[PDB]
This record gives sequence, structure tokens and C-alpha cells, in this order.
Amino acid sequence: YRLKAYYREGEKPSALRRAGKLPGVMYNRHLNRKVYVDLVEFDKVFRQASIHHVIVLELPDGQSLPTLVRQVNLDKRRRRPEHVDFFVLSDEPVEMYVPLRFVGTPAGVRAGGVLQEIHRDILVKVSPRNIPEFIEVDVSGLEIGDSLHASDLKLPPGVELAVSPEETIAAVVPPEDVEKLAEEAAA
Amino acid sequence: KFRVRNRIKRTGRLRLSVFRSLKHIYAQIIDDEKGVTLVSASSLALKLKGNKTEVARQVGRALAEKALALGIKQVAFDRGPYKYHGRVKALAEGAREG
Amino acid sequence: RMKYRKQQRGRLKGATKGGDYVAFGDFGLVALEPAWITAQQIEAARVAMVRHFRRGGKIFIRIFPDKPYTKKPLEVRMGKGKGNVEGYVAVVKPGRVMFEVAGVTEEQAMEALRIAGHKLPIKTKIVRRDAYDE
Amino acid sequence: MPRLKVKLVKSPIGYPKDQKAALKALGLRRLQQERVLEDTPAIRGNVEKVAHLVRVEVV
Amino acid sequence: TKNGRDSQAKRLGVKRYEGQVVRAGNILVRQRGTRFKPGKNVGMGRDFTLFALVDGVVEFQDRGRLGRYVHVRPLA
RNA sequence: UAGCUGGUUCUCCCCGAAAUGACUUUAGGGUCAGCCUCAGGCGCUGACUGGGGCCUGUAGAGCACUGAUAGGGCUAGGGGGCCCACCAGCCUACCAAACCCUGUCAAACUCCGAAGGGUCCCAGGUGGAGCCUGGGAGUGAGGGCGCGAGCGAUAACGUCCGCGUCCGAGCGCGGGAACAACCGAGACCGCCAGCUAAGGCCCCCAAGUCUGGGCUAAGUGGUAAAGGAUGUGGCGCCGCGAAGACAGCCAGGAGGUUGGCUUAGAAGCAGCCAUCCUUUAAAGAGUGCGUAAUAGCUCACUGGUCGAGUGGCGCCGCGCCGAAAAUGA
RNA sequence: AGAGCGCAAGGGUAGAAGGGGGCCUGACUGCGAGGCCUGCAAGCCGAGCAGGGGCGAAAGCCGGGCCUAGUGAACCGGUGGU
RNA sequence: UCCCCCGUGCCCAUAGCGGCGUGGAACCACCCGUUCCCAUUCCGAACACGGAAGUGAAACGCGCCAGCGCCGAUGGUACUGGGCGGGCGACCGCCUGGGAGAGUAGGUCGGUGCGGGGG
Ligand SMILES: [Mg+2]
Ligand SMILES: [Mg+2]
Ligand SMILES: [Mg+2]
Ligand SMILES: [Mg+2]
Ligand SMILES: [Mg+2]
Ligand SMILES: [Mg+2]
Ligand SMILES: [Mg+2]
Ligand SMILES: [Mg+2]
Ligand SMILES: [Mg+2]
Ligand SMILES: [Mg+2]
Ligand SMILES: [Mg+2]
Ligand SMILES: [Mg+2]
Ligand SMILES: [Mg+2]
Ligand SMILES: [Mg+2]
Ligand SMILES: [Mg+2]
Ligand SMILES: [Mg+2]
Ligand SMILES: [Mg+2]
Ligand SMILES: [Mg+2]
Ligand SMILES: [Mg+2]
Ligand SMILES: [Mg+2]
Ligand SMILES: [Mg+2]
Ligand SMILES: [Mg+2]
Ligand SMILES: [Mg+2]
Ligand SMILES: [Mg+2]
Ligand SMILES: [Mg+2]
Ligand SMILES: [Mg+2]
Ligand SMILES: [Mg+2]
Ligand SMILES: [Mg+2]
Ligand SMILES: [Mg+2]
Ligand SMILES: [Mg+2]
Ligand SMILES: [Mg+2]
Ligand SMILES: [Mg+2]
Ligand SMILES: [Mg+2]
Ligand SMILES: [Mg+2]
Ligand SMILES: [Mg+2]
Ligand SMILES: [Mg+2]
Ligand SMILES: [Mg+2]
Ligand SMILES: [Mg+2]
Ligand SMILES: [Mg+2]
Ligand SMILES: [Mg+2]
Ligand SMILES: [Mg+2]
Ligand SMILES: [Mg+2]
Ligand SMILES: [Mg+2]
Ligand SMILES: [Mg+2]
Ligand SMILES: [Mg+2]
Ligand SMILES: [Mg+2]
Ligand SMILES: [Mg+2]
Ligand SMILES: [Mg+2]
Ligand SMILES: [Mg+2]
Ligand SMILES: [Mg+2]
Ligand SMILES: [Mg+2]
Ligand SMILES: [Mg+2]
Ligand SMILES: [Mg+2]
Ligand SMILES: [Mg+2]
Ligand SMILES: [Mg+2]
Ligand SMILES: [Mg+2]
Ligand SMILES: [Mg+2]
Ligand SMILES: [Mg+2]
Ligand SMILES: [Mg+2]
Ligand SMILES: [Mg+2]
Ligand SMILES: [Mg+2]
Ligand SMILES: [Mg+2]
Ligand SMILES: [Mg+2]
Ligand SMILES: [Mg+2]
Ligand SMILES: [Mg+2]
Ligand SMILES: [Mg+2]
Ligand SMILES: [Mg+2]
Ligand SMILES: [Mg+2]
Ligand SMILES: [Mg+2]
Ligand SMILES: [Mg+2]
Ligand SMILES: [Mg+2]
Ligand SMILES: [Mg+2]
Ligand SMILES: [Mg+2]
Ligand SMILES: [Mg+2]
Ligand SMILES: [Mg+2]
Ligand SMILES: [Mg+2]
Ligand SMILES: [Mg+2]
Ligand SMILES: [Mg+2]
Ligand SMILES: [Mg+2]
Ligand SMILES: [Mg+2]
Ligand SMILES: [Mg+2]
Ligand SMILES: [Mg+2]
Ligand SMILES: [Mg+2]
Ligand SMILES: [Mg+2]
Ligand SMILES: [Mg+2]
Ligand SMILES: [Mg+2]
Ligand SMILES: [Mg+2]
Ligand SMILES: [Mg+2]
Ligand SMILES: [Mg+2]
Ligand SMILES: [Mg+2]
Ligand SMILES: [Mg+2]
Ligand SMILES: [Mg+2]
Ligand SMILES: [Mg+2]
Ligand SMILES: [Mg+2]
Ligand SMILES: [Mg+2]
Ligand SMILES: [Mg+2]
Ligand SMILES: [Mg+2]
Ligand SMILES: [Mg+2]
Ligand SMILES: [Mg+2]
Ligand SMILES: [Mg+2]
Ligand SMILES: [Mg+2]
Ligand SMILES: [Mg+2]
Ligand SMILES: [Mg+2]
Ligand SMILES: [Mg+2]
Ligand SMILES: [Mg+2]
Ligand SMILES: [Mg+2]
Ligand SMILES: [Mg+2]
Ligand SMILES: [Mg+2]
Ligand SMILES: [Mg+2]
Ligand SMILES: [Mg+2]
Ligand SMILES: [Mg+2]
Ligand SMILES: [Mg+2]
Ligand SMILES: [Mg+2]
Ligand SMILES: [Mg+2]
Ligand SMILES: [Mg+2]
Ligand SMILES: [Mg+2]
Ligand SMILES: [Mg+2]
Repeated sequence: YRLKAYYREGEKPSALRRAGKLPGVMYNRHLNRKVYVDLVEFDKVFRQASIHHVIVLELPDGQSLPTLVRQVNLDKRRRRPEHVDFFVLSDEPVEMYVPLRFVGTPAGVRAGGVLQEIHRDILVKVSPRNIPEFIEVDVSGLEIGDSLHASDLKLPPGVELAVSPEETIAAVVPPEDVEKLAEEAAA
Repeated sequence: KFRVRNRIKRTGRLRLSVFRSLKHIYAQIIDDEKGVTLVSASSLALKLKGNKTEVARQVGRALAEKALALGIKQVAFDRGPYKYHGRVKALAEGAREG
Repeated sequence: RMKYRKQQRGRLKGATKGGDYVAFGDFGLVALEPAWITAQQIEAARVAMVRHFRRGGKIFIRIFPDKPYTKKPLEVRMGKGKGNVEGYVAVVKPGRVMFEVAGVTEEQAMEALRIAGHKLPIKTKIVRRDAYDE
Repeated sequence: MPRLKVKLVKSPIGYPKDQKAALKALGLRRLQQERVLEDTPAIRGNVEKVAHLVRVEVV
Repeated sequence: TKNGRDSQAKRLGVKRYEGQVVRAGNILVRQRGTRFKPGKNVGMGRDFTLFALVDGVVEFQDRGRLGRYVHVRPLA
């Protein structure tokens, strides 16, 4: 994804925001400078880009840049973005969360139940070349009481995990129900 | 276990540090508050013989020579990790010969 | 539970930490006004929720009453309230996420949460899991 | 730096004691009163804190 | 209601801050324990009170893992 | 006798409090301190301010300690079931110690930590500043308001502290309809002179029926909430459209099917569980009504006609309902 | 260092204030610069000087106890001593 | 001025935990022995004396690695001296000066002072 960025400086961050400009900061091992972007345009990008897909930033200098999103501070009350972090990549390995697709339906979901997705994505060390638009997991052998750890995953080539292997990815849990209530309130 | 040093440092000045080895015995006159040594009668660095308890009493006077020649007297004895008795007591007993 | 005894009232200042993001489930109900939420409130909402979609998905509750709410018994002015008549409440600054739902259609969770709102004193908002994460 | 010309425009009645002692420090007695003072970090230090009471100009 | 109780305020803490000139013998710091260690030209009493040992100037030294210290740099 | 109540007589001039602390058979009284005043003495120090040093654990945040806490994971212990007894094995949509992940709470928790405040040094600061010794006091029921906490009910013209402030003693003046403490402002005296402050400039009433651009149709404004609605104007987003939509009107709207199961009956239509195809342009194992169970009506969808826009959702401004009281509005 | 530090809590603390051992009685007399705290009266800390001592080779440390509670003006009377 | 080692300070984890490697000429340590000084609530483990042989295994010394630990910006925000503005309030908004914690990027397996022995 691409997005037109602009340089920032003395301008009051609050004043910017009144206009429509969400301030932010691109930086990395060697680089660092204040910037900003048009908020409305940012939203349209981030609604799919998030912290997973890469984002090329175009400065007025025409400079393309393979940035990522490292964090977006939010304003409590009317959940909304304050300011953006842009991690500019080079070619060396860089940690980042990658999406996950829990394809298939366990016996749990069929026999009444619900798949809780503990991690909607996973943190893995990888080169900017390897930007797998997603990993997959055959969640189907799962059932109420069962669980999947990172100790087993559709790890593509070159993509090694940085999170602990024993971290749980997801699990199927029993459903909340009405006939439980009569039993519950008894205690 | 260097409680001994802490206790001495609090007092006057001129700490007579007395490190000693399996076949060695050294001694410095350190005026702290600056971390500098003024005198240093080494043994296995001087040349002395071999008898240790007899050797230490000698190296003790080696300080006395170099000490007074500068103007020193605070006998503040840094009996290090070693208990005052053997080649230390002798090194001391000897130092106190002057 | 445990803690100890009864506790001062304090004040519900700005919703500084009174804000949040969804961390479980697809949909959520966030507060918009500061308030002490009672146990009787939290519960009544939670039950009325499942009660709505029987044998449905799974609900999460991220606010929890740890504050003892005191109350003198129809008299004058001695000592601290025997209190606890309303027992325990949870501090809620405007912006904090309270209830998560999961494993149900949008119209199935747009109602469940719509209701839980009513059982609450404050005005509240429903939310999709936007896309804001960490 | 060039001298400072300050003038009292809002009454101190109902303002903290320190703000009273400030005007007395600068030498502002009654209202609308003129007062020109060699500007130093010490003189401006009071003018600063009484800014909501006075209108200043450079001379 | 058994509760209306407390004990006298002991007015402890640092009694002479850094740079302040001091006469020999006068007090520098009263404290619960050794929230401040003595050091050069500063003695300590039964209650952990730190008192200057000679006319001079007070100065504080922090030494990390070894704690804070109060010193009187003499002059006369 | 009265630590109580009352009463205390001419004039002008200068300054001007307190309603707090400690102790008190003390609590509406006293002693000392605090604050007022007079006299003599010292003389740039005083409030406030600039620069610098040191002291600090609040706001905020945090979970590293002390505890609290939702979900999940891993996993002792215990519980149920298979199986049994020599005790052993496995299962465990039961409860759960420790541990870990995610997510959090705390006046008496803190890995952290402001703003600020305190103090000393240097400098500005001659002010009804300051300091030393004395003579004389009064005060020791405060009150409201802002801010920070406790108590209370996140009640009270409530109560108790803290920093301010005003009334007290400025019920003198202007504004606020009227009104100690809200806004403006510190009244030595005189003036049929001027500029302003708060607030105001249609009439009572001084001063614009001023200028320019919007919004509001309720008398809103002229003082009320959860919550409810095709109020009205405004920005944004998604989708349908001249390859013919939205609305209305002409026609079909089905077959196996009467879905499996519950049930006296459950024929798309009490509930439970749910994921076929086909005549075809289209009709969902079904939106609502109608039934005892059905047939009947309709949408959904497709065809025609028409001929230009239409439908949903998020955001902001002002407004509508919610809205019942006792002498006349 | 989450233990211990006689006893509530807090601060402090193993570079000991904690556990053990040898000798020991400074749980001394005569004082006390300068302070903390403070309305009064009280309370608290204290270097050093003199006497005669205890432990240490010595530098040194000792005027009770890791610290903050364990308390009572004056009057009146008891006992000992100059 | 340079290098190795010994002793001792200074700051007080970027100095630490751990994994790999290297050093015995010198220095250091383990190491031989327990007659003498000295020592064990038992024991030469410790303390101590007298000391060749062997060793660098242990300990320590130096150097590498970033798994733990530790350090950690910039940007923005919470909060807030001071000054104001809106609502019944529980509250909220602007100007001015100060400005976190968490988190992101990164950093670190140290830097140095005096004496002494040694090329
Ligand atoms: Mg639950
Ligand atoms: Mg009563
Ligand atoms: Mg009772
Ligand atoms: Mg005035
Ligand atoms: Mg005013
Ligand atoms: Mg001040
Ligand atoms: Mg009390
Ligand atoms: Mg009290
Ligand atoms: Mg400390
Ligand atoms: Mg002492
Ligand atoms: Mg006068
Ligand atoms: Mg006057
Ligand atoms: Mg008292
Ligand atoms: Mg009386
Ligand atoms: Mg008096
Ligand atoms: Mg002056
Ligand atoms: Mg701190
Ligand atoms: Mg807080
Ligand atoms: Mg940690
Ligand atoms: Mg704990
Ligand atoms: Mg405990
Ligand atoms: Mg398991
Ligand atoms: Mg078991
Ligand atoms: Mg068994
Ligand atoms: Mg068994
Ligand atoms: Mg088993
Ligand atoms: Mg706190
Ligand atoms: Mg505490
Ligand atoms: Mg701050
Ligand atoms: Mg200050
Ligand atoms: Mg200062
Ligand atoms: Mg003059
Ligand atoms: Mg005066
Ligand atoms: Mg005066
Ligand atoms: Mg003076
Ligand atoms: Mg007087
Ligand atoms: Mg009086
Ligand atoms: Mg009284
Ligand atoms: Mg009163
Ligand atoms: Mg007041
Ligand atoms: Mg208010
Ligand atoms: Mg206000
Ligand atoms: Mg009360
Ligand atoms: Mg409150
Ligand atoms: Mg009130
Ligand atoms: Mg009065
Ligand atoms: Mg006044
Ligand atoms: Mg009146
Ligand atoms: Mg008036
Ligand atoms: Mg009128
Ligand atoms: Mg009034
Ligand atoms: Mg009036
Ligand atoms: Mg008035
Ligand atoms: Mg005003
Ligand atoms: Mg008017
Ligand atoms: Mg209303
Ligand atoms: Mg209202
Ligand atoms: Mg209204
Ligand atoms: Mg409303
Ligand atoms: Mg309606
Ligand atoms: Mg469409
Ligand atoms: Mg065309
Ligand atoms: Mg229509
Ligand atoms: Mg028609
Ligand atoms: Mg038809
Ligand atoms: Mg028809
Ligand atoms: Mg048909
Ligand atoms: Mg049809
Ligand atoms: Mg029909
Ligand atoms: Mg069908
Ligand atoms: Mg039919
Ligand atoms: Mg019919
Ligand atoms: Mg809206
Ligand atoms: Mg709106
Ligand atoms: Mg309204
Ligand atoms: Mg009506
Ligand atoms: Mg009437
Ligand atoms: Mg601990
Ligand atoms: Mg402890
Ligand atoms: Mg203990
Ligand atoms: Mg103890
Ligand atoms: Mg403690
Ligand atoms: Mg230490
Ligand atoms: Mg002991
Ligand atoms: Mg001991
Ligand atoms: Mg003993
Ligand atoms: Mg003296
Ligand atoms: Mg004295
Ligand atoms: Mg006194
Ligand atoms: Mg008195
Ligand atoms: Mg002494
Ligand atoms: Mg003597
Ligand atoms: Mg002493
Ligand atoms: Mg003891
Ligand atoms: Mg002791
Ligand atoms: Mg002891
Ligand atoms: Mg204390
Ligand atoms: Mg008497
Ligand atoms: Mg050379
Ligand atoms: Mg290995
Ligand atoms: Mg050997
Ligand atoms: Mg023998
Ligand atoms: Mg011998
Ligand atoms: Mg002997
Ligand atoms: Mg030997
Ligand atoms: Mg080896
Ligand atoms: Mg090792
Ligand atoms: Mg290498
Ligand atoms: Mg690292
Ligand atoms: Mg890491
Ligand atoms: Mg910053
Ligand atoms: Mg209001
Ligand atoms: Mg409010
Ligand atoms: Mg700043
Ligand atoms: Mg930070
Ligand atoms: Mg390291
Ligand atoms: Mg270095």
C-alpha cells in the first residue's frame, strides 16, 4: 500500500489535528524525522494495512519508503488515532506480527461451541522480502477442551518465529447458555 | 568479608594494605580520598630470601626505611582477608620496628 | 475475595486510563460517562445478554467491582458506614471497554450489547474490532 | 535590553497575595499607572506573573 | 468505632540541605533508619541522626548500590 | 457572688486585627504563642522575582513488591466415570495451588514519577518592607466562594481539614430585576467637565432597531434525565442507476417439500437442529398475518411499464417528545 | 534478601544491626561545644575535655539494647549518705 | 609513551547470569605435607605454618557471543505552576510555561585512577 506523507516541524500538533492531519514519525536504525499524513486517507489505508502489510510512503521529495506501522497512539473518548510510528525497513531481518487464517470448522463449533482466537496474528522474525500476506492453520481437529500452540504452525520458508513455541494460538471453548443460569444463581 | 577495610577507612588515614600470596607478601601506604600509594615495600618484587615469617619481618622494615624518608607515621594497618598472626603479624611486627 | 475492610470514595477524574481497545471477541461495549457500576448492574447486563441468545457464543467482562460501597442505615453521624448495602462497585471512566461478545452474527451481537447498555446507568457505545492492535 | 513600560489595567482585588506583592515590587500603586523600568530577568520575572493584570510595551 | 487514634508527628527528614554553612556539632538529618549514610566529617547517633563534625559546608552524594551520603566539606 | 444578659455619654487625624495552635473539671471562660498598635534602636534585609544547589513521593502512570482480578494455556491436589482391587491405568465441555500469556484494580501496594513546593547562596527589590528591646491591645463562635481530600448518599445554605480569596470590618459605589461575600472596583472633600470597567446599547432605561455570513420555528431562547422520532440544515462513506433502478401498478411466486425431530396437531410460520436441487428470467428447505392442523395474503426475487435519481450508515449544529401542584399569572 | 533483627507497624539493614565464640560490665563518674523540636514546661542528638577502666596487635570502639511506645510537674512523706 | 600480570580504589549492571575460547615464562591459584606458630562446637573444608613435585581441571585473568538481565531515545500523550472560557452536575474546552510513565527504534557483555613485578 502507498500513502502520501509530508514533513512536519514546529507546527503545533494540536493545530495540525484540527485541520485533518494525523502527525507521525518515521525512524529506524539510521533514520529519524518528524512527519505527518492526511488522516482520512490514512484510515482508508490502515483498515487493511494495519501493522501486517507493508506501506510505501511518498514524501514531497518523491522518496519511496518501505515503512511499517510500529504503533498508533489512541485518544480515549471517541476511540481515535493521535499519532503514528513508521518503522523504515532496509533488508535485514525485522520482527513483525503476521496475520492468521483459521480455516475449517472444529467438531466443537458443530456440536455447539466457539473458537476463541487467542492470537489473530503472530510475531515472527523475517526479511522484508518475506512478507507472507498470511499463515494458515487447519483448525478442525480441535474440540471443546483442545488447544493449539505456536509449537505447531504452517511456517513458510525462511519465516522463523520469535514468540515462544509454548504460546497458545487459539482454542475452542464451550458456549454460554440459558439453562446455566438456573444452576448458577443457586450458589 | 572486607569488613575490615571499611572499618579502617572510617578512621584516620594512611592504610597499610597487606596483600600476601602463597610465596609472596606486599604492602602499600595508601592515603585514600584520592586513591594513591605513597610507599610500597614489595617482597617477591624486592629480592628477599625464603622463610616467609622471617621474610615478612624484613619487608616490614623495608617500608619503615621508605616511610620516614617521606614523613609518615599513621600505623593504620589494613590486615586484609588474612587473620593477624602469621607472616602478616610478622610483616607488621617488623614494620613497627620503626 | 480478600483485600481489607472498607475504602475511601476518591473521585472519578478525567478518563485518562478510562479508555481502551477490544482484546477479546469481535464486538464490545464501551462506556461514555464516568460512574460506579454496581455488581447488581454488571450481572443484570451479563445475564440479560446470554438470556437473549440462548446457548450462544461467549461473553467477556473486563470491568470488576473491587470497591466496597458503604451506607449508613437511616440514622445520624457516628463512625464510618457499616456499608456494603450495595456492596461492591467498579470504577468506570468514559472510554473503557466493559463487555466483549464473540461467536455470533452482527445482528446477534448488536442486540445483546444494545440491551446490556440499558441495564447500565451511563450512556454507552458499541464497537467493531476496528483494526487497532498491538 | 531597552527599558520596559508596564501599565496596570485590571485590579488585583481577589488575586493571590503574591500577585499583590508583585505589583508592590514593581512599584505599581494605583490603577492605570505608568512605570518604566530597566528590564532585567528579575524585573520581567514579576511582570510575567502579573501579565493578566497589566499591558506592557517596550521603550 | 474503636479507631480514633494516632501518634505524635516526629518532624523528621533532612535538616540541612546542600551548600548550607554549618557549625560543628549541629544536626544535618533525622531519619527512621539510614535513609542517608554518614560519610566524611559526619557522625551518627543512636536514632540514626547525622550531625556535622566540623564547621563547613553540607553536600550530598549518591553512590547507587551503596546508598546516599551526607558530607561536610570543611573550611576556615 | 454572677466565667452570664444588658448598658457605657463630645470632635477631628494616623494605623488597624482575630474568629488559629498548645494546655485548661477546659469547650460561649482563661495562660502562652499567632495576628494589631505606639516608643526607642539597627539599616537593605522584607514580601514578590532571576540564576544555581540540595530535600520530596502527590497528579499521572505502573504491576517489579503487598494484595485484588476476567479469559486461556500448562499443571500438583481433590471430585465424577471406565475399572477394580495387591495397587495400578486412562478419560475428565466439574472446582482449583504454583507457573506462564492476554486484560486489569489498589488511601493504608510502587520498577517509576511531574508540574510544583521547601530551603540555602548570589542579584533585583526604600516598602505603612524587614529585624532587636520594650508600653498598650483586641481575637481565641466565623461565613460564603474556587480548588484539593475525609465524613455523608460522587444529598443538604450539611460537616471536617488544606491553599487561596472575598464578607466579616467595603449591607459605600457599578453590573447581576431585587440579594454580605458572583462580575467590575478599594469611597480625603468639591465640579451641570472627560476616558473607561463589568454589563450593556427595541420601550420602561444611557447607548446600534449597527454591518457582514450562518442556524433555529420551538416562545426554543425564558433555566431537567435515561430513553424515543421520516424535525431541520451541514460534512463524509458504501451501494443501486439511462445496459432503465427507488415507489406504485399488471403476472408468477412452485416442484421433491407435507424439511429431520419434539408433539393431541407443529403442512415455510411454539420450540430444538439446521447450510439440497430444479422448470427457469426468478421464488429464500421461508419476512408477517391468517389455522386446531391446512388452503388463503405479502415480501424476498424475476418480467413488463415508467422515466429520474435513489437507499443505508457514520459525524456535527440547532431544535421536538419525555414534562403533573396546590393565593394570580 | 522475600529470613532474621525480643514484642504493633514503619523505615533501615548481610560491605550486619542478623547466627556463634573468647575475654568481659562504659545498664561509668565530672562535664558538654553545637543543634533538632518547641507557646511554656518538656522531649531528642551530640563531637570533645578529665578521672579511673573493658575488649583489640593496633587504628579504635564502649556514657546499654537496629530505631521510633514501655509513662507522670510540683506538693507531702520514706530510706541511705556528706 | 606500549603490552601482560599483582594489589588497591573511583562510578554502581551498558560493570550482571549464562554459553564458547585462551593464558602458567612472570604473577595467581589450586597443589605436597601437618614437625613448629595456629586452627575445627567433627574434619588442615575453613584459619595457619613449612613448602618441592604436578596442574591451569577448579578459582581467577583476557577475549568473543545479545538467550535472560540491565540501560533506552525521538515523536505524541496523561498530568500540571499561571491565565481564562462553557453546563444540573458527576464533568469538559482554549491560551501560556513545565512535562511524564508505559511502549517503539536502539544500546551493553564495561570505562578509569595510583603503586608494584615483568618483554
Ligand atoms: Mg466469565
Ligand atoms: Mg440527632
Ligand atoms: Mg458491630
Ligand atoms: Mg486597587
Ligand atoms: Mg474580582
Ligand atoms: Mg510562592
Ligand atoms: Mg485520627
Ligand atoms: Mg486526629
Ligand atoms: Mg533505599
Ligand atoms: Mg554514641
Ligand atoms: Mg499612625
Ligand atoms: Mg488604610
Ligand atoms: Mg500533649
Ligand atoms: Mg463560660
Ligand atoms: Mg495574648
Ligand atoms: Mg535591598
Ligand atoms: Mg521513587
Ligand atoms: Mg492514581
Ligand atoms: Mg522484570
Ligand atoms: Mg504478592
Ligand atoms: Mg507476607
Ligand atoms: Mg493439557
Ligand atoms: Mg489426583
Ligand atoms: Mg491410586
Ligand atoms: Mg497412590
Ligand atoms: Mg491419566
Ligand atoms: Mg497511590
Ligand atoms: Mg506506605
Ligand atoms: Mg509530568
Ligand atoms: Mg522555591
Ligand atoms: Mg529553588
Ligand atoms: Mg523615596
Ligand atoms: Mg500597616
Ligand atoms: Mg505593618
Ligand atoms: Mg534584618
Ligand atoms: Mg508589642
Ligand atoms: Mg487575652
Ligand atoms: Mg476557648
Ligand atoms: Mg462557629
Ligand atoms: Mg474560607
Ligand atoms: Mg465547581
Ligand atoms: Mg472552573
Ligand atoms: Mg464528620
Ligand atoms: Mg466524586
Ligand atoms: Mg455544599
Ligand atoms: Mg463580628
Ligand atoms: Mg478587605
Ligand atoms: Mg441589604
Ligand atoms: Mg452590589
Ligand atoms: Mg428592572
Ligand atoms: Mg447580591
Ligand atoms: Mg444592593
Ligand atoms: Mg457587596
Ligand atoms: Mg470577566
Ligand atoms: Mg440594557
Ligand atoms: Mg429539559
Ligand atoms: Mg439535566
Ligand atoms: Mg433540555
Ligand atoms: Mg436528551
Ligand atoms: Mg416510539
Ligand atoms: Mg447492489
Ligand atoms: Mg453506455
Ligand atoms: Mg420510500
Ligand atoms: Mg400502474
Ligand atoms: Mg401476483
Ligand atoms: Mg399481485
Ligand atoms: Mg414461477
Ligand atoms: Mg416470485
Ligand atoms: Mg397471488
Ligand atoms: Mg424449500
Ligand atoms: Mg402455500
Ligand atoms: Mg381465504
Ligand atoms: Mg451522529
Ligand atoms: Mg450528533
Ligand atoms: Mg437540549
Ligand atoms: Mg402535556
Ligand atoms: Mg395558586
Ligand atoms: Mg522483597
Ligand atoms: Mg524485611
Ligand atoms: Mg523478625
Ligand atoms: Mg525485632
Ligand atoms: Mg521493616
Ligand atoms: Mg553497603
Ligand atoms: Mg550476636
Ligand atoms: Mg555479632
Ligand atoms: Mg556468647
Ligand atoms: Mg565544649
Ligand atoms: Mg545545647
Ligand atoms: Mg523549649
Ligand atoms: Mg508561659
Ligand atoms: Mg563521646
Ligand atoms: Mg582518658
Ligand atoms: Mg562516643
Ligand atoms: Mg535487642
Ligand atoms: Mg548497638
Ligand atoms: Mg546486639
Ligand atoms: Mg523515628
Ligand atoms: Mg498542693
Ligand atoms: Mg615500550
Ligand atoms: Mg553447553
Ligand atoms: Mg602443593
Ligand atoms: Mg602435633
Ligand atoms: Mg615455628
Ligand atoms: Mg603462641
Ligand atoms: Mg605459610
Ligand atoms: Mg579445559
Ligand atoms: Mg566460573
Ligand atoms: Mg566471533
Ligand atoms: Mg538485548
Ligand atoms: Mg530481546
Ligand atoms: Mg517526550
Ligand atoms: Mg450541569
Ligand atoms: Mg460537572
Ligand atoms: Mg516542554
Ligand atoms: Mg519514557
Ligand atoms: Mg553483560
Ligand atoms: Mg576504565
